[PDB]
Amino acid sequence: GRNVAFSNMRRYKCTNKGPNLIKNWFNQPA
Amino acid sequence: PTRIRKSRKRRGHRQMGYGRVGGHRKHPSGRGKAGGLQHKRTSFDKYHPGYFGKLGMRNYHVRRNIEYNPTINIDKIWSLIPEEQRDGFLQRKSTTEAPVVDVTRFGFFKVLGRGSLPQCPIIIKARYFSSDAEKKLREVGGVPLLVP
Amino acid sequence: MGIDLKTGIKKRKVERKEPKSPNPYIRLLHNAFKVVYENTGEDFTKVLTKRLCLSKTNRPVLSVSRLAHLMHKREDKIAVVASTVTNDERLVTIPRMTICALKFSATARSRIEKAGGRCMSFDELLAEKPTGDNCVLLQGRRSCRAVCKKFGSPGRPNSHVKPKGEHKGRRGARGRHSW
Amino acid sequence: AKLKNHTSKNQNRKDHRNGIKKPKKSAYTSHKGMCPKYLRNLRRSRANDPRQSLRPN
Amino acid sequence: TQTDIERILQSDAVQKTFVPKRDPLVIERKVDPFSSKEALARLDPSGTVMP
RNA sequence: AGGGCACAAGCCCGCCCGACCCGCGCCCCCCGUGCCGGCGCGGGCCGCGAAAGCGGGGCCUACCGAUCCUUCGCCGCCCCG
RNA sequence: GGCGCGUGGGCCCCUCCUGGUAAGCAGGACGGGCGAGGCGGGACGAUCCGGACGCCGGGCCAGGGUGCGCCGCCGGGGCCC
RNA sequence: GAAGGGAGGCGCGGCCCUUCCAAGGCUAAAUACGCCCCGGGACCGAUAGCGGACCAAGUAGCGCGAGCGAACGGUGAAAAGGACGCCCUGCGGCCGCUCAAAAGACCUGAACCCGGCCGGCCGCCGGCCCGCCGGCCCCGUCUCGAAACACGGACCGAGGAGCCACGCGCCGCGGCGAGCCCGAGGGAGCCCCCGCGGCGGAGCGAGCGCGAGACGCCCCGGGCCCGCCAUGCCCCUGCGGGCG
Ligand SMILES: [K+]
Ligand SMILES: [K+]
Ligand SMILES: [Mg+2]
Ligand SMILES: [Mg+2]
Ligand SMILES: [Mg+2]
Ligand SMILES: [Mg+2]
Ligand SMILES: [Mg+2]
Ligand SMILES: [Mg+2]
Ligand SMILES: [Mg+2]
Ligand SMILES: [Mg+2]
Ligand SMILES: [Mg+2]
Ligand SMILES: [Mg+2]
Ligand SMILES: [Mg+2]
Ligand SMILES: [Mg+2]
Ligand SMILES: [Mg+2]
Ligand SMILES: [Mg+2]
Ligand SMILES: [Mg+2]
Ligand SMILES: [Mg+2]
Ligand SMILES: [Mg+2]
Ligand SMILES: [Mg+2]
Ligand SMILES: [Mg+2]
Ligand SMILES: [Mg+2]
Ligand SMILES: [Mg+2]
Ligand code: NA
Ligand code: NA
Ligand code: NA
Ligand code: NA
Ligand code: NA
Ligand code: NA
Ligand code: NA
Ligand code: NA
Repeated sequence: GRNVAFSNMRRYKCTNKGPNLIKNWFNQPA
Repeated sequence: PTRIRKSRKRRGHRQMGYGRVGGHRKHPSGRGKAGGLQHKRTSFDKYHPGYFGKLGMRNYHVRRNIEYNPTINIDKIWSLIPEEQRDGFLQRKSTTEAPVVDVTRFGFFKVLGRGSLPQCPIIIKARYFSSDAEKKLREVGGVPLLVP
Repeated sequence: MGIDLKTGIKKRKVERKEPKSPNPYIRLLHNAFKVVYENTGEDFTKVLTKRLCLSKTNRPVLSVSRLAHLMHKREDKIAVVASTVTNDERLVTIPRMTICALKFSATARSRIEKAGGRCMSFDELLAEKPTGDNCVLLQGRRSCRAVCKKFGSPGRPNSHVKPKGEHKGRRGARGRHSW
Repeated sequence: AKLKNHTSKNQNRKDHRNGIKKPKKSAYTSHKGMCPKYLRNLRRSRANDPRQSLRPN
Repeated sequence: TQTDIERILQSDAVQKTFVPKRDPLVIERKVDPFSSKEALARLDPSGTVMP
């Protein structure tokens, strides 16, 4: 019997097409 | 690290721990939480009571800093006084130079009554008290006050 | 070959025998107390080595107030704890006592140093009282974890535990006939 | 396409695999369904007994 | 550290508590007593067993 | 359909409405979950009887239904300057 | 006590049953086996008779057999297409 | 279809309070980002990496058209890229030359398949003075059950399939501990210094709200206490307080 708390995370949107909804932080020191 | 994972120890075995009769397929029971009242009714009834339906009244916009209400128990009061002043006040059980504590300055609104107090007079200022908190305070020689 | 060994016999059990921690201090202490027990057979040392092998989830912390309350009829004995000793600000005054622990908080250590008490390490306990003469072995409450209180099946009639997430409905949550 | 309806062929062997578990030793002394007047009297008699009362002082 | 531990363990204060353990069991291979008279004498000193 | 019942559980007569209100537990099916059905109790108010007593329907084993929505009833709480 | 996987098409033997003229047919029951059990025997067989397995040397022998293929036999009593 | 008007996360009517002035207009900074240029990398290394490392790639080629779209890297330090001689009707061959080496259109040069010479006679396991004796159905797969007249598999090489992000549960380990915490960011120091929320610390209740100590090495169980529901008695400031 699995006893877990249910997740409250939304499904991703626009992953292979559309606006770019991913922000990276590789430019933080710069 | 991938060196120490259980999946790397299944190379050479054909089905990777998922069985022969069943196998590893895509979504053999559905996606997400579907089926809660149908084929997953037993699971939902065993572990998640009160999951379906409505209950109580609704507020269209909660005012978050109006409902805020921190509390302090009467047994945590003396820890707000530093140690040197602590021993000084405890030594002289003075009635004319009693310590005065304003819990609102420390971030509390109401005083509750769990625990006990040292036997020594004290003045405590708050916005609200519990019934027992006042009773215990007056039995040790202190008095409660209301502060703006 | 050719023998029956599964008729009145049960499967073997697994128990810890080594500390499992990378900290070298704990390995040294465990080995020393194991040697002492090997050469004397005393029960205090046996329980001490077993305790030193326990995992962190099985070694709850102990407060100074609880220690004071537990030494009411035995103020001259030495309290021995295989865990860390923390402070209790709710207690304005503490008595004088001798305590041997794995670790002390800075505040607990300072409070004990004042009042004339003594904070002892397991190294000094081994040096002075290897067999635990005039010593009391104490532990915290093992069922105090928040994880421990959610074991079981919330939806069954005879359980007394709460569900894990947040639930907003009413079906099965308002008595025996809410279903 | 018909499949089997029922079998109890292997069930007794599975039951005995880890022995037949006995009930807990606290299930024998529960107050689960005892007569309330008896239970109330037992509570008051204990509390008034100086040798077994847990009231402070 | 490690060096400071055997110094403690080799002191007299810790040594006073040591108590010797009894002598261990004696174990030998099984041989036929009737093969030789010495082996038989090990089991029946009187030597009254015909073989 | 199978059990049960004789100064009765059958038939006749007299008075009645326990075919009530509040709150718990157990049995059957069973994962020892739900539903139908039953039983044992603590309080309130009642019926019959001289009284002890019995009575939460038709002697026992069948005769029935979640979430959301609507409608009705007692006592209260909210509409957030 | 905690966490978790696979499984949820089964079949055969012994004894006991139901439907069917019957079936290497269909459906049930206590125990065992194959599945997932090597090895010897039953000429030949997943299940029968013995025996349940690390790699070797020596001894004893279960079940089944002892004209020749092909390891291993004689003696006695009775019958005999 | 108008004169004072708008708003205060439940509608309608009335009375207040708190706040602002629509139906006209302009404005830097802190923010985002391909082509192109510069720098770097625990990245790929010619079936990989971009479709495209090759003096000619969106090329050759295919389709009425919209479109589709490859393959092909490497002599050597230096071209020193093969003297002379002898056979040959010519085609070519031999011998040798350059070079450390032919490395001779080229680094190394495996497997499958094949030609010559030289030795043998049918596969695997075991014993042996070596061809005799004994044993051995074709693997992978679904299946109660496969040597199957169940499916896939001519052969060889190279490639070829549980990784990563976020969320939830539990377990182990480290640091600190009634507390804990490299947030964004700022100091010209990838690793140094400073740095809020948050979570924990008190629960229950639809809600107005009210609000915990009494025992205990640990565990289990009893006993009490808080909130929700219902009741009895007493009383102040009263559908409020206290006690049960
Ligand atoms: K098949
Ligand atoms: K076919
Ligand atoms: Mg394979
Ligand atoms: Mg499956
Ligand atoms: Mg498969
Ligand atoms: Mg089935
Ligand atoms: Mg009668
Ligand atoms: Mg009654
Ligand atoms: Mg299946
Ligand atoms: Mg069949
Ligand atoms: Mg199978
Ligand atoms: Mg088996
Ligand atoms: Mg022979
Ligand atoms: Mg409003
Ligand atoms: Mg701008
Ligand atoms: Mg390429
Ligand atoms: Mg050979
Ligand atoms: Mg052969
Ligand atoms: Mg397959
Ligand atoms: Mg299939
Ligand atoms: Mg088939
Ligand atoms: Mg096969
Ligand atoms: Mg490969
Ligand atoms: Na029923
Ligand atoms: Na066999
Ligand atoms: Na290559
Ligand atoms: Na080279
Ligand atoms: Na076969
Ligand atoms: Na097929
Ligand atoms: Na084929
Ligand atoms: Na307890």
